[PDB]
Amino acid sequence: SALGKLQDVVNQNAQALNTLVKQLSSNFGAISSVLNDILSRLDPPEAEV
Amino acid sequence: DSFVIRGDEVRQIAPGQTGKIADYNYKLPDDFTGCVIAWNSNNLDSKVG
Repeated sequence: SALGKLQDVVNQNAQALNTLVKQLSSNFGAISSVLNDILSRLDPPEAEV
Repeated sequence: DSFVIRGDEVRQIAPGQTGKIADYNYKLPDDFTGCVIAWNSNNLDSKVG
């Protein structure tokens, strides 16, 4: 634990990037988190929503 | 734009609709602005034969 100050910064940056990646898997109330599934399953009037 | 359609096909004269009338006869855009006015003309456009 001698170099914990640099490792904390590295871990915070990597964990923030990982959280920003994992936010793509959330649908945020939509039917799916994948744009291709929405564009292939629905017409553009509801796929727009 | 004036025409004559079937009674239960007035549902299809709207943006984003599907059917024989919307897809093959009269397509409205998704960004349509205007008014769709319809009325029964059975006493004018129907004959006994």
